Amino acid sequence: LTPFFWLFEEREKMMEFYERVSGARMHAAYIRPGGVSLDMPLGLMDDIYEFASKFAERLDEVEDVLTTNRIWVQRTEDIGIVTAEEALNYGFSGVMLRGSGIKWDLRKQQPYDAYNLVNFDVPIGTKGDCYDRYLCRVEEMRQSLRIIDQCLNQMPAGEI
Amino acid sequence: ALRRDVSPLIQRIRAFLLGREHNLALRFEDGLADRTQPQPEIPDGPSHLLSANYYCQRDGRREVLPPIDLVEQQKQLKLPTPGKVYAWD
Amino acid sequence: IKASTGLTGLAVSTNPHHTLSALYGKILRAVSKMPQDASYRKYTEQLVKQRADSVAQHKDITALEKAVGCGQVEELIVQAENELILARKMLGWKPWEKLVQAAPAKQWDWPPAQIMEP
Amino acid sequence: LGINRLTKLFQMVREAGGLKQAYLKLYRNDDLKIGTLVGIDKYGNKYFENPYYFYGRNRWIEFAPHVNMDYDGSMIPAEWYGWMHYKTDLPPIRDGCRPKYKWIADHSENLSGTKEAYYPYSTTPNKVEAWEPKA
Amino acid sequence: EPKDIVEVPKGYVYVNNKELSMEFADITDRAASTMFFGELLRGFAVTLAHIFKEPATINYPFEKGPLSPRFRGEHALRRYPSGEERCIACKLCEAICPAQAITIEAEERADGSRRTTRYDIDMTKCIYCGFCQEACPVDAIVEGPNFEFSTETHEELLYNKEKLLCNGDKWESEIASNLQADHLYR
Amino acid sequence: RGDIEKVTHTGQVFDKEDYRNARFVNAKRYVNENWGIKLIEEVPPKECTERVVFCDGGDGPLGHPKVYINLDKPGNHICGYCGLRFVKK
Amino acid sequence: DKPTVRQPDAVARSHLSDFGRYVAECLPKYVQKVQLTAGDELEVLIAPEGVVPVLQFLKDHHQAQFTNLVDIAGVDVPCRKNRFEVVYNLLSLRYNSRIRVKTYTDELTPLDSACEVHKAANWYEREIWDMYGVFFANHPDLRRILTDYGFEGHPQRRDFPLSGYVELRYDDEKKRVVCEPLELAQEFRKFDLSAPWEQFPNFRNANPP
Amino acid sequence: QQTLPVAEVAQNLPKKGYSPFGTKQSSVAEWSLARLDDLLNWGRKGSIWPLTFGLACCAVEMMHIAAPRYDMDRYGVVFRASPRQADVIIVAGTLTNKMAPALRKVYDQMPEPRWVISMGSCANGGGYYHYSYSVVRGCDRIIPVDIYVPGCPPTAEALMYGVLQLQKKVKRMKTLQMWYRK
Amino acid sequence: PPKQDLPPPGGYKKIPFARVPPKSYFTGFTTIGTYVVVTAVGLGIYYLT
Ligand code: SF4
Ligand code: SF4
Ligand code: SF4
Ligand SMILES: [Zn+2]
Repeated sequence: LTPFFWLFEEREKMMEFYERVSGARMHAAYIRPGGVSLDMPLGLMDDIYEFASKFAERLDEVEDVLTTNRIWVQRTEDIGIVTAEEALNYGFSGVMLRGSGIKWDLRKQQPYDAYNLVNFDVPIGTKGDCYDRYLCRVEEMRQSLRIIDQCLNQMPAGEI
Repeated sequence: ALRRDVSPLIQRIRAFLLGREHNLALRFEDGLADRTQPQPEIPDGPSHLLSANYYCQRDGRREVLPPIDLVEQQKQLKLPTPGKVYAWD
Repeated sequence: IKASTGLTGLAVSTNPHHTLSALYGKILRAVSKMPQDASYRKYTEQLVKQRADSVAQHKDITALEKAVGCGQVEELIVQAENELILARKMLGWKPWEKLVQAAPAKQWDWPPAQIMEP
Repeated sequence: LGINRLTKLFQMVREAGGLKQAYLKLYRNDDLKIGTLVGIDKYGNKYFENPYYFYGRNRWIEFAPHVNMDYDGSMIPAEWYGWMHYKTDLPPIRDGCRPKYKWIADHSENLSGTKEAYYPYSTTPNKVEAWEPKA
Repeated sequence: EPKDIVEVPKGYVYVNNKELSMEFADITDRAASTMFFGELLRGFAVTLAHIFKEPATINYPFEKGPLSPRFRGEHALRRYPSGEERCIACKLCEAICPAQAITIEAEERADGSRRTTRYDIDMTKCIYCGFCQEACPVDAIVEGPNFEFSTETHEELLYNKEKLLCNGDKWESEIASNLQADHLYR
Repeated sequence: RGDIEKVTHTGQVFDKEDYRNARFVNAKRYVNENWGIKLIEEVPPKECTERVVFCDGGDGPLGHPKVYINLDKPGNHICGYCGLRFVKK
Repeated sequence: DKPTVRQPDAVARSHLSDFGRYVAECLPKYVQKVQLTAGDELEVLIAPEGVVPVLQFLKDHHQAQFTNLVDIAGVDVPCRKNRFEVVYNLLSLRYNSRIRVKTYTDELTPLDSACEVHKAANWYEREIWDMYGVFFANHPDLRRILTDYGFEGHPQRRDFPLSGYVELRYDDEKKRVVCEPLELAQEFRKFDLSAPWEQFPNFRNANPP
Repeated sequence: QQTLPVAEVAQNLPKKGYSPFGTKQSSVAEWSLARLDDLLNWGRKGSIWPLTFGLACCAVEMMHIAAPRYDMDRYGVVFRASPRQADVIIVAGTLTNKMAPALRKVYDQMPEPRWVISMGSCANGGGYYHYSYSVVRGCDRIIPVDIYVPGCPPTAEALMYGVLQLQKKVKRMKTLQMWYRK
Repeated sequence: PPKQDLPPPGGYKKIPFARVPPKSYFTGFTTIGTYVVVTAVGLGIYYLT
């Protein structure tokens, strides 16, 4: 229980940010064909900065608690091995695929948004377990964080 | 005198127990932005340029074509590969 | 020797040259049975022979990997095996022949449901 | 132990009005805190802010006393609603730039499950007229 | 650090290439960890510690919030500074309403003005998307900030124009504040 | 009760023998107390000099779209949107 | 000098274009047409019989190596004698490119199954079978997926009312939920959003018979 | 429509009492039965146990309420998984035809006094999918709804406000006091 | 002053995205040896008890 609750504390901060821009907790309509529906309120940049500032602490607290824990490790590790070939022929993708070993990802290969202007590395596993898949998700959180660093630092002015 | 914190003793033990130097998580008015802000002006766009700005010579929806038939394209006129080989390995 | 293939299930395979050579031989014969005027044939020989000619010059497996590109040997053998099945099925399919069916008029026309001038 | 914390308890407990006036406040609000009278509501409510706490606790309300324990979420009036949500940083006492029109009603609770409840009804006078035999 | 097990190029990070050493100090470390549950002790002390962080529960309904000026909640039909109804029955709000939760019937009031007779919203079909207010050309209808509008009976949710006007009257001050905040920005 | 007697400005009262009255035996029939027709009537008709005036009703982008109203006719001229009234004389 | 208008990847258009001709001249009996949609994707229009051969050809041959089968998208178009159209949108990790295969069929004739080619498709065929009624031959188990049990008709067809024919409630006489003929509190109000003025000349006479 | 009293009116008025019944009871039996109802309602009001049905999209808010920002066990609310031990059911998300018999079955397997909160528009009136061939238009057509929490989804504050409103309904329920008349 | 959301002067300090373990108080040798020492003293005290 404790991991879920500690993280759902921080989920509240992020939803508040969605609320700040769009006006809805979830289910914004903020992204629209001609770009985003609306501009951003001033200062939301800074609040994002402190939130990102603290998120490393929060994520590490749960990470140190739960990644190494024997019960969790044995409870997930070597569960449902997903071999590489079997993964492809079944039409997988995402961190599942990326965990099984395939070095594929849509951001790096078929970039669609400003990801051209951000440098970062995806995580990859080599065991195809639920555990190393879980690790891949955890490292993805960390890597996304630096992506916010790049973008939020370089944000240009202009129309929206 | 700035943020409601547990008394200094419990703070020190708390830092000890965690094993990392602790930084506060609750959000205070001081910590977060000036919560009432001046009115923003959104800078005018580049197509709002006032002249030489014809829609006909910058529009996309009227620019797209129907799909072309490649065989018939040739009839009008290095083993080929869909794209740069990726070492998905 | 490389410790791991980096992928689950895909194990490190020794004698890759022997396996690759053997696979290339069989597929070449498999296309041999094909008719001489089949585009599938025309290209498979040149592609496979290019591969099966690159197989030799680079005794080092890593050197061969760079020379052939297209991925690592462990997957590469699987690519070859796939094509073996393709040729056996291809011979059984006779796809070099001409059109089985002509699409009905207005089949592949978009947008639909619009009157026309005769 | 009591590192200038029992002192703070003495402030809130004593100046509340004694054992009775600390317990009833605690008994009703399930917590006792210290702030400053931001502004007295038109309807007996009293608003308190203190930057010592954080955003959840920054601002709070002591509902009107005559509401014994029937406090409700809707008791906040319109002019104070925005401040209470950290939606406007301008206390209504301070910004007189908001409209002061006449037709504005006075506040009301979620009048539901009671004879005062709203209930919908058609807002179009009938469509087709029936022929009248007398005329 | 132990060496890797698969050599990695850039643009990637393998999260398991690190080797589990067989050095005696390394095995005895792991053995001692299992024999005395050091890792559990680390996690155990964490939760003890994290008692000593102050909980972040808002004492609702006394303490409450925060929201933002754009919050989409109770609907309201505003009135001009004179008190006249802003809505002119242009019917765009209905035409855009994704849920088709809006029904409108308009005629001429005796003065000859274009105004609604029936104006209905079903907040059991509305999605509080705000497309209606983004479309209305005179800011007639707005997603007022109230969100505690909870009813014991389903019928009580189908608002008609009388209910909507009442909310506008009730909430006019706050709605005025938000629009002054966002009109030039929206 | 008066609640189920009042005439909605739209002009509806349930007939005295109409079963749809029943729905209010236990709930109020909300009827608004401000009738736009009366209010705009009270507002006096503004007057100007120029043949053609302009109204936005409200203010800036907080009102209705800017509209130009000619006043050469003898009578009043009602703003289409806001119902404001103009008279040149 | 038109920042609003995007500029596709031209070199990608080059490769897909030449490769598309490769496919056409390698599978003459099946490939009916190969076109390059302006969105840079590549479409391969085949006759119903060659479904598996095309897919098997693609997933296997070196130059294709299109392993992943993203989905089986079903399209319905009355006024086409055999209307129900199918789309097999594939990916190729080796070359980092996407391809689309398309075929047609009526509401009666069956259709080849991709279960034997890509294990990924198994559920999709079940989905189209439920949603349109396009039978699939050799499919292992053609059980319905989405619609509830004992559901009659396949709703995604365009000759099927939006709200369906029946709707459920609960009975006290029978302590059970019963399906009843439709009855709507407010009939779904369409809006007739038809353009009177042709906003697109380029597609007017192009693609004529 | 009514409105709150003004400052001076509040000054005249006394305490609003605690038991919503009041303290005007005539005889010993009346006064005694008033207290026992108050105790019963107090028990059923303070401790209420949702079932966590939570089909969809709305469910995320149904979890955020459990989250530590608007703490709900603070009020005495706990998520018992087993419907035999759950006292309240927060139906949240859409009710498709496949689900309709399931919801019915879960509802009546729960023992009473059972109260249902219809959270979200999808449950209230079918929400955004109202004209769909597969959705139960509302959940009023399967079960007796008690409290409606409008929203899509309702902000967590709105949800637990409704919970308090259910507590008020649980507070004013008259069972012993009015059995005496029965 | 600002008219639109932009980063402040000097940009922003890099966000930390690096794992960091805590103090590693003991090692296999230290832990076990200390355990046996405690047990040995415990045996003696029980003897005297
Ligand atoms: S969009 Fe505004 S003015 Fe037009 S009908 Fe709707 S509420 Fe009235
Ligand atoms: S918020 Fe969206 S769904 Fe609700 S009435 Fe407005 S337009 Fe319709
Ligand atoms: S009512 Fe809104 S939040 Fe709830 S399930 Fe439906 S769409 Fe999602
Ligand atoms: Zn006007």
